[PDB]
Amino acid sequence: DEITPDLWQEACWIVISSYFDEKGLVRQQLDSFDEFIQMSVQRIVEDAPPIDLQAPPRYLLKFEQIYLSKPTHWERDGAPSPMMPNEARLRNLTYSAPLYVDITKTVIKEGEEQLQTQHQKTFIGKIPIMLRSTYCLLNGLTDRDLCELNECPLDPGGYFIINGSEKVLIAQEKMATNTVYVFAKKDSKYAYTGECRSCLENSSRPTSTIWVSMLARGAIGQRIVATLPYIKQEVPIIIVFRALGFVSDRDILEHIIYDFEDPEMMEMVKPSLDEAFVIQEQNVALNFIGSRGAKPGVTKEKRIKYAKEVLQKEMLPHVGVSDFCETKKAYFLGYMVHRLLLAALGRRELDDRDHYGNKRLDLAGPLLAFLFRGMFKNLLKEVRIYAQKFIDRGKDFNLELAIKTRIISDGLKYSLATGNWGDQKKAHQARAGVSQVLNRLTFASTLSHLRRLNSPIGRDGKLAKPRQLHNTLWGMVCPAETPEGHAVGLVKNLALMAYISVGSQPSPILEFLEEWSMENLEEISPAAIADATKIFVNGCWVGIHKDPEQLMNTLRKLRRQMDIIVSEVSMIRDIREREIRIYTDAGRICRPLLIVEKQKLLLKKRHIDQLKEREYNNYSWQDLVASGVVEYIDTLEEETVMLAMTPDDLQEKEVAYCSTYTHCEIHPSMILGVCASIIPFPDHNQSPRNTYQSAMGKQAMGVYITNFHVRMDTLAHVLYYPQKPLVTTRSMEYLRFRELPAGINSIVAIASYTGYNQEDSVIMNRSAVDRGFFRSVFYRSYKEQESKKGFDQEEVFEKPTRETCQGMRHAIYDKLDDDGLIAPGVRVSGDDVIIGKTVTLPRYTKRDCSTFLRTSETGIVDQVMVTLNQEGYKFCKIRVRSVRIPQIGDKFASRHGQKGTCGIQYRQEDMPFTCEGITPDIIINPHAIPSRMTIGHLIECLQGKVSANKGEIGDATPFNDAVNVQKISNLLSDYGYHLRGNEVLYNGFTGRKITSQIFIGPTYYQRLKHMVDDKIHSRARGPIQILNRQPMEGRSRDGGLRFGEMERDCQIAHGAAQFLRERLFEASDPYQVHVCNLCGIMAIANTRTHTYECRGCRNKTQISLVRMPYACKLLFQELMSMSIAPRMMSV
Amino acid sequence: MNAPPAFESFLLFEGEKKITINKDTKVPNACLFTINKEDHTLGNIIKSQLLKDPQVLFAGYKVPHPLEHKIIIRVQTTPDYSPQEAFTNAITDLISELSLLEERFRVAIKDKQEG
Amino acid sequence: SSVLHDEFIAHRLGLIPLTSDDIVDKLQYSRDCTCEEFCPECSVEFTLDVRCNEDQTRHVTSRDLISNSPRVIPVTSRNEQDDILIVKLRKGQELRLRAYAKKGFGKEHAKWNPTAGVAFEYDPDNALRHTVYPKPEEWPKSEYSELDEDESQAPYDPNGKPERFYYNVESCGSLRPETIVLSALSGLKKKLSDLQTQLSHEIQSD
Amino acid sequence: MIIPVRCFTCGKIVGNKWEAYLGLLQAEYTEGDALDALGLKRYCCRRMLLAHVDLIEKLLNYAPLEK
Amino acid sequence: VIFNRQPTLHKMSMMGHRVRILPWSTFRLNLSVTTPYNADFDGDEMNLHLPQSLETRAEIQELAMVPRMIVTPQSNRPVMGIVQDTLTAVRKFTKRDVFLERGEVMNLLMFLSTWDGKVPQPAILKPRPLWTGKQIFSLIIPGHINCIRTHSTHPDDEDSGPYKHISPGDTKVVVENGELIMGILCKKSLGTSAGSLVHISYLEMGHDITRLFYSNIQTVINNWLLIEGHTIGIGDSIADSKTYQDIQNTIKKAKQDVIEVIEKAHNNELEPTPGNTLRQTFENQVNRILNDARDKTGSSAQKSLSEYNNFKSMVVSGAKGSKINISQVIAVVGQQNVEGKRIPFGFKHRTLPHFIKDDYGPESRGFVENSYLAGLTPTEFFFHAMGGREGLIDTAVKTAETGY
Amino acid sequence: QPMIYICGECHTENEIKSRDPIRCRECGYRIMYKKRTKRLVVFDAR
Amino acid sequence: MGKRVDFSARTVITPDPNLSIDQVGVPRSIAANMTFAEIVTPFNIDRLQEL
Ligand SMILES: [Mg+2]
Ligand SMILES: [Zn+2]
Ligand SMILES: [Zn+2]
Ligand SMILES: [Zn+2]
Ligand SMILES: [Zn+2]
Repeated sequence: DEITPDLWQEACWIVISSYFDEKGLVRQQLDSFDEFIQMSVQRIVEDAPPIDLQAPPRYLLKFEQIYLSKPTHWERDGAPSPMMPNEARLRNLTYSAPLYVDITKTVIKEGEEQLQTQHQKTFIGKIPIMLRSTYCLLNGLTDRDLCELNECPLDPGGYFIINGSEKVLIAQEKMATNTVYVFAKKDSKYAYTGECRSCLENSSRPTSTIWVSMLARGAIGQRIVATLPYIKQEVPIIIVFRALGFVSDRDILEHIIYDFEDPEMMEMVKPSLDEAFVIQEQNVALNFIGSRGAKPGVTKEKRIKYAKEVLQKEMLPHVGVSDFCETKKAYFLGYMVHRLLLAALGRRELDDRDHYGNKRLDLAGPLLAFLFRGMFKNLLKEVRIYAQKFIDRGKDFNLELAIKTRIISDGLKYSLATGNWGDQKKAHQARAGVSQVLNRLTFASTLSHLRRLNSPIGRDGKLAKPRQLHNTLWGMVCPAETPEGHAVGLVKNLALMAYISVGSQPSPILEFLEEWSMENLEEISPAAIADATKIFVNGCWVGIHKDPEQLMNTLRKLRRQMDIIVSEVSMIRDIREREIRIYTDAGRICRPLLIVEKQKLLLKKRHIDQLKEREYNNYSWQDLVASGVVEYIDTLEEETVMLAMTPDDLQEKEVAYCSTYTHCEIHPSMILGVCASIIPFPDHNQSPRNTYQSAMGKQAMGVYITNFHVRMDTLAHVLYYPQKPLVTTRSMEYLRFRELPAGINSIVAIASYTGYNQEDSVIMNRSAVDRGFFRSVFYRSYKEQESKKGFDQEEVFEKPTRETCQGMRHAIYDKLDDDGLIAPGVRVSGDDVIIGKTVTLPRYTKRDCSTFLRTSETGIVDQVMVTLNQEGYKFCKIRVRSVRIPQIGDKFASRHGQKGTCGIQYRQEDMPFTCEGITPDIIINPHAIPSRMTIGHLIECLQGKVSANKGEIGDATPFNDAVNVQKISNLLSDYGYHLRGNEVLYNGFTGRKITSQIFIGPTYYQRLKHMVDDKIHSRARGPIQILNRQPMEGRSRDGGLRFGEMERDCQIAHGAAQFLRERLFEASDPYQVHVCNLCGIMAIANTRTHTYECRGCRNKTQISLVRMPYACKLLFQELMSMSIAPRMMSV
Repeated sequence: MNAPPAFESFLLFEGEKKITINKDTKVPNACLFTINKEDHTLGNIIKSQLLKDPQVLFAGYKVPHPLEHKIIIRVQTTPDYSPQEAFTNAITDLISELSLLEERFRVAIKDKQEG
Repeated sequence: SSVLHDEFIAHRLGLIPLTSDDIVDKLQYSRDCTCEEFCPECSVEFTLDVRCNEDQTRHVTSRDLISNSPRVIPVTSRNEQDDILIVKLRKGQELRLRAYAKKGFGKEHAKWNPTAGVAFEYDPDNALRHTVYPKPEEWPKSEYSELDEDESQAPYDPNGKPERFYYNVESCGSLRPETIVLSALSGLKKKLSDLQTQLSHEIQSD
Repeated sequence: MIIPVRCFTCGKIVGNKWEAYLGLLQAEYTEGDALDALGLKRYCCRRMLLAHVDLIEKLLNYAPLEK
Repeated sequence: VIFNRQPTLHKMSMMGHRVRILPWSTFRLNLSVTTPYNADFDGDEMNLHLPQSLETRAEIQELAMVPRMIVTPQSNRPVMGIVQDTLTAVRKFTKRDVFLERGEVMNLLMFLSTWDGKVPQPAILKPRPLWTGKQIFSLIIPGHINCIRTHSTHPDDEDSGPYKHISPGDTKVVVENGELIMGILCKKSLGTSAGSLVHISYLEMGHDITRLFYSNIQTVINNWLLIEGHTIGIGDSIADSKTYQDIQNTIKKAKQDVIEVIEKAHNNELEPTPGNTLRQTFENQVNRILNDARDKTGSSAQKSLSEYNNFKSMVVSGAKGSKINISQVIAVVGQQNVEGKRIPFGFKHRTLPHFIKDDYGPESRGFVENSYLAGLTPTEFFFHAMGGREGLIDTAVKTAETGY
Repeated sequence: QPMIYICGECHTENEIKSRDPIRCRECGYRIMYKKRTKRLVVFDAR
Repeated sequence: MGKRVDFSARTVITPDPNLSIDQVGVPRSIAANMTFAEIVTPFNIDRLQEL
C-alpha cells in the first residue's frame, strides 16, 4: 500500500509526468483565455447598462447573448472558408474570430403600444484567438492533423497572431484586491496606513483604494483618519461611521472594538472620538464629507447627496454597492480600523508588500477583459450618439449601421500588436511591455516567454526590495531564471508545476456557509465577534463562526472531493487572529502538493499503479486530484501548511523535527522553471551561474520548432546536428528538450593550450567544425508589398529598367525575374536586389523602390512566397538562407554560465590527443572554473564520460542522493579511465606528453545567436543624419560609433587635444558659418558672387568665416529659436 | 567574411619564396630559415634532427603566429661548420630515415599479410 | 525537394569516404591540371538521382552515388556495414545532383582526412616521467604496459629518451590503413625533398 | 536533424549506423551493447549515436511543396 | 589606432595600439592589456578609432600608446600585469624543481625577442645538462633591475629565524642584476601591485623595454605551458576521508553550539551585551559560531590540498580564485545573507514552509552546510539563490548611481 | 516569361501573369511559392 | 559633448598571445573599409602610386 523509498523516485516522477500529460507548460495562458471567452465577455456585455434613448418613442437596446464563431477569413469574392493559423502567419492576417451579440430593441411610445424586435447575431467585433485554446481551429487536433496543417505538434500555443506576428501576453503582477494591508511609511505624516484596493466581483470600474491611517505622534494623541476616494482631504473615521448611520459612539466602537475588556484599543481610538463630537448626526457628517471634497456644493443638500453617492459606490465596492449595505460597510471599515490598531499596538505584524500571497498575476484573460470593458463601453457610447442623432429627427434607425465594429476589432488588434495596454489615444498613459513578440529563437525561449511574469514596478526604480527573491517565490517562480540587466528580479518565470488560478464564483461557497453554521454579518450582535472567527470570502467579511477547526476540516474535505469547492480555491485559517480567508478569484499562483495523513502520504502504491497504465485506463492527473491525494496550495495557504521536502521527512526520527506535516513536495526540483530545468547539477553551481545559463539557454541554437520550413520568420537559426544531452535532468522530458534540443555534446578538455582560451574563451577543433560541428543555417525573411493606395502613385513588382527608373542603384537586377521577384536557389551577395519594385511618379513615370539584401549577408534564396495581404494587394515574402560555420568570435556556452568566444581553431593534428586518438572538440581554460565555482560543469563532464562509455543518459536532476561524485568516479574507473575524469594528453605539435593530466570528457555545449559576423562593423565617411550632419546610428544604417562623453573625458585626461578635436569636430560634423564681426550672429554668405552681408547690422565688409561643428550651429539656431542671442564674437 | 581559404596554409602565393635564409648578426655562425606554408610537422623534425648534430650549437623553431602559415628555424653551428650545411644534412638524414622506415614498413606489411 | 537544404546535402556528400587506394596517386590536383574546371585526370564524376514515389520513406544512401570511375566509389558501396545515409525522402520528394570529387588532404578540410582515429603512445610505463601522476596508483595501465599489478609506473629512467612509439591507425575507408601509413611516409619524404630543392636554390642563389 | 556522417571528434563514419542502431535497440539490446555491436569503442562515437535526435522523421510528417 | 572599451572609466580604457592585420573577423588583443580595459572574451566588443592626420597620429603615439600606459597615476602602480595562464604557469615555472632540457630550452629561447643569442650555462652540468625555470626567466627579465618580493605562500615566521636568505620553500623572490636569483614568481611579483618586477622594470627601464618584458614573459611561459600543461577537474574538488570527517565534525559541533545558544535564549539565560538588543546579541552569537565553523572547515580543506591541486595552483599564483572559493567547493558554502542578515522570515515566522515556526537554527535561516561538490539541498539551493540575487541586484543597481 | 507558381495547399503548377490576383486555379488558395530556379548554383562540399 | 564619428570600427574581441601588448589584431575587412589620407611626396610617390 505504502510507496517505499526505493520506489519513490519512480512514483514521484510518474506523478509529475501525469501532471504534464494533463496540463502542459502553457496551461495558464489557455485557461485564462478560455475563461475570458466563456465567461468574461458575456459578463461584460450583460453588465453594461441598457442604453435608454428617447426624444415620445423610446428604445432600450439590451444586449443579452454572445456568440463567438470559429476563426474565419473572408476574401473579396465573399466565399466563407476557415482561416488556419499558418495562413495567418504567412499572409499577415490576424487570427481572430467574429463576435456576434444578440440585441433586443423594443419600441415603447404610448398606449401600451409595445413590440420587441430581436436582432440575432449582430456582428459586434472581431476578437483575436489564442492558439490551441478551445476556440482555436487547432483545438483537439491530433499530431497528424497538425502536421497536415503545417503546424508543429510540439508547439505549445498560448499566443495570438496579429498581422502575422506572434504576440504573447506577459502576466502582470499587481497587489491583490479586497484585502486590508497595514503598512508603515517611514517618511510620511502617518505612522501606520491600512489600505484596501477594493473592486467589485465582476469588474466594471478601476480599483477604488481606501486608506485608513493614523497620524504620526507630533494634537494630544494619535488621530485616525480615512482617505476616501474622490475626496482630496482626510476625513476622521468617526465622521465616516456617522455618515453611514452610526451616530452613537457605542455603536461605532462595537463595530471597531470587538473585545471591550481591552482598554489599550480603547484609549488608542479615543482621540478620534474626541476629534469628532461637534458632528453627531448622519446628515451633518455627510455634509462634512461633501465639504471636505474637491467639489464643495454651496448648498448642503447636494453636498449630502454627493457624500451619500460616494459612501455608497466608491467606498469599498467589494463589500456591496447597493443600498442598505451600510451595516456591511461599517463592519468592514471597522475591521480596517481594527487591523490598523492591532498594527499600532504591535499585536499584528505589518503586511509584507513582497509576499506573493498578497499579489495576483493578471493573465491574458483578465487583461483582455480590461480591454474589452473599455472597448465595449466606447462602442455603446458611439451607438448612443448615432441613435440619438436619428431619434432626434423622430424616425427609426438601423442598429447595424449604429454598430461601427472597428472599435472592438481595431482596439484589441492595436493593443496586442503594439503592447501599449490601453486606448490608442491614451498612448502615454498606457502601459507598454504587455503583449510582446513571441521569442522563436529556440524552443526553451518560446516556452519561457509563454511562462513569463512581469513586476511593473518600473526599471528606473533602484529599490532592491521588489527585485529580491522573496521566500514566498518557492515553488511558484524559478529562483534562477531572471534577466541580469536592468530588470533583475522584476521579470520572473513560473516554476514548472506552478498554476495560476483562473478564477471562480464564490456563490456555492457562500451558499454552503449559509447552510452550514456560519452567521451572517447583519444578523449577529457585535458582542459575538469577540470569541468568534471571522470569515472572509474574496476579501468580503461575510460572517462569523464558532468552531473554525471543524469548519476548515469540512471545507478541506469538500475541496478534496471536488465537491462545491473547486480545486483552485484557497482556504487559509489564520489561527492567532481568528480570520478564515477563502479566495476564489483569479491570478493566485499556486502549486500541487501531496497531502499527508497522520504521518503518511495519501499517495499509496495503487495510485502509482493506475498512473503507470495512464494510456490504457485513462487514469489521469485529474483522477489523482479528485482522489484527495493531491492539492493545489497557493502562496497564502502555504503559510498555514507544514511541508515535507520528501517522504523521508515523514519517517520517525531519533529526534522528530515536526511529526505533524500536512503536505509533501512532489519533487523539490519543480521549484525551477523551464530554462533552469535544463541545467544539470544546478545545486553544484554558484547561483549567478544558474541565472546566467537560464538567460543563455534562450540564445542557444537548436531547432526552435519542427515546422520551420514553412515559417517566414524575420530571423531564425537552425542547428545542423542538434543532440540531446548525454547528461540530462528528469524535467527536460516535459520541456521537450529531447525532441528539440539546442546544443551538441562536445568532447571538452579543460586545459591551458597555447593561450588562446584565456579569459572566457575556447579553442575549437577545426576538423570537427569541418565535419558539421555546431554548424547552423540562418534564415532571414524580407517582406514587401506593392501598394495601389491611390491613382496618384502605385507600386508594382517588375524587373526595373535603366531607361525608365530614376532612383536605380548601380547594382545589377539580372537575378530578378520578369515578375520582379528573385527565384529560389539564386546565390545573393550583399547589396543585391531580391525584389524589383517600382513606384509610378506624379527615369520617367516610375521610380525604383527595390528591396535590397541587408548588407554583407551572402546567402542563397531559400524560398519565395507570394500572396495577398488583408486589403488585397500583391504581397511577397523571400526567405534567404546563409550557412553559419562556427569561427573565431562566435559565442558558445555550456549549461553552467560558462560562456566564451572562439579564440582560435586548430586542426585535429594540432589539438592535444589521448592515448586513444581522441582530440577535444573544445578546449576551455581552467581559470574559468575557480572563481565561478561551476562544479556542475565538472560533474556533468564526468557523468557524461560515464554515460558515453556506458551507453545511457546521465541523471543530473538537482537534488538526488542516489547520484554523487564518488559513485560517478567509481563507475568511470570501471571503463578503464582515471576515476576523476583526467587523462594523459599529448601535445599535438610535438607529440610529447603533457606533464599535467588533463580533465576531458563530454559536456553539452550550446552555440549562441551572437555570431561575430552579425556584430563586426566599420565606417569611413558613410551616410550622415539629416538634422545634425553626423554619422548614422547602427550597423544597418552604416552608422558611426559614438564617441561619447566618457570618451571625451578620457581623452581630456590623456591631454590629446588634437585627437579630441578630430573625433568631436573633424570626424563627425565639420562645418563653416559666416559671422558678423559686430553682432556676432550668423550672416548671409554668397560664395558664388562673393557677397556677404548681415541684415541685422546692414554691413557687408566685416564678416568672418568660422569653422564650427554642425551640431553647434544647430544648437545656436535652436537657441535663437528661443529668443536667445548666442553671439560668436571673434575678437 | 574574413575566412582565409583553407589552401592558404599549404599553397605558396605567387612570388613568395618557400624558404628564405637570413644571417643572424647577434652571434656568429647562426642563421634564420623562414619557411613559408609549413608548420610544426616539418619544423619539429628538422629541429630535432639538427639537435643530433654535435656541430650544431642551437637548433630551434617557432610558428610566430598560428593564423599565419610560416615557421622560423634558427640554427647555430660551430665555426668550422655552417647552418646551411647543417640544415641540408638534417633534411638528408630525415629523408634517409623515412626511406628506411618506408621500406621496413613495406617488409613488415608483407610479413603480416603472408605470415 | 528534401527537407535538408542544398548546403546540408553538399556538406554531407563531401564527408562520404571514396575508395582512393590506387587512384589518388594517379590523379592530379586541380591546381596542377592543365584542363578547365574539371577533367578525368584531376577529378571523378558522381551522379545522384533519387525520387520517392512509394509510400514508405526512401533512404537516399551512399549506394545512390553513381560514379563514372569504377575504382573511386563510396566505401560502403564497395563489395555487413550498411550504406551511409544522405537523406530521407517522403513521397513526392526528389533529389538530383551532380558531384565532382577531387584530391586533397586533411590540412584543407577534414573530409580529406583518411583516418578514423590515430592512437599514438610512447613510454606506456611512465619511465621518462614526461607525465607526473599525483597518485600513480589511481591510473589504469596502458595496453602496452609491461608491469606487475603491484607496480604503478616504471622506475624513473634519467638517461632515457622516447623510443618505441605505438600506433593504431584506423582507416575511415578511403585508403587501407597500411596504405595510409605508406602514403604518409612518402608524403613526408616528398615534403622534405621539395624543401631541400628550394633550400639548394636559396643557397646557390646567395 | 539527421545522423551525422562522421564522428565530430575522430572522423569515424557513423552515418551508416543509425538504422542498425535502432534495429538493435528494438532487438532488446541495451544502448551500450548496441553501441558495442556496431563497433563504436571510443566514447566520442558512442556520444554521436547515443545523443542523436532523429528530427528528420518529424520533418517528414509535413507534405512537400510539390506533389 | 585608439582602442576603446565601454564603460570608459579611466584613461587606460582608451589606449593607442599598432595595427596588425590578421585573417578572421575579431579584434585580437594581448592578454596583459585586458585588465586596463576590464575586458574578457565572453562576447565583449571594442571600438577602434583611426586618427586621420599626422598630428593626431603623433599625439597618440607619444601620449596614449599602451607602453606609456603601463603605470597609472591613479595609484602609482602598474595597471596591467601578468594574467591567468601566464601567471599560473610562471608560478609553476619558477618553482625550485623545474629543470629544462637542452631542446626545451632552445624551444623557449626561440620565443625571446630580447635574446642576445647566447645560451646560458646550465644550472646543472652533470650527470645531464639541465637549465632551471629561474635561469630562463632571468633571460626574460630586462636590464639589470633589482627587486625583492615574497611569494604568497611565504611563511611570516621565516624572515626571523635562520634560512632567511636561503628559503626552504623558495619564497622570498630576489632578482639581482636582472637575474632571478631565487623565489617563485606570482601575482605579488608580476601583477599590478606597487614595487613588482613589472613596475620596477617600467621605472628603471623605459616603457619600450617593459613592453618587451610583458611580451617575452607571455610568449616564453605559454610555450613552456604547452609542455607543463594546466587543468582543473573533479579530482581538484575532492578531499580525503579524513578531511571530510573533520569538516563534518566541525559542522556538527557548530550546529550543537547554535542549538545551545538557542536553548539559552529560549530559557532567558542569555543577557544582552552593551550596545545591542537581545535579538541582535543572539544573532551576533549565532553568526560568530557559524563564521567560526566556516573558517575552521575552510582551513581544514586548505590544509588537505596537495601540491598538485589545480585550485591551489591558481590561488597560489593569484591567477584566479581565492581560498574562500576552495572552501566553498570542498568544505562548506556557508551562511547566505540577505541585506547583511540571515535569511528573513518571509513566511509567517518561517523562512520556508518546510520549517517549524520560530526556528533560528542554522539550516532554517540559510546556512549551507554542504559544499558545491557535495551539492546543495533544496532549501540551501533556494537560500543560496536568494543570496546570489542580492549580488545581481547590487551589480545592476550600483551602476547608475556610480556613473552619475 | 510564364512565371509558373506552386500552390501552398494543392501543390499545383499554375501560370499567373502580372496584374493578376494571386489565386490558385485548382482550389483558390491564396498563398503561392516560386519554383526553384534553373540557374546553376555550385556548392563546395565543405 | 559626445557624437558619432567616422573612421571607427567595432567587433568582438578575442585573445591573441602572439601580439605584443601595444598591438591590436585587426580583420582585413575592417582595414579595407577604413582609410588613412596620406600626403604624396617624392619620398612616397612610388609606393602611393602602387597603392
Ligand atoms: Mg565581457
Ligand atoms: Zn551683424
Ligand atoms: Zn583537370
Ligand atoms: Zn569518434
Ligand atoms: Zn491550389
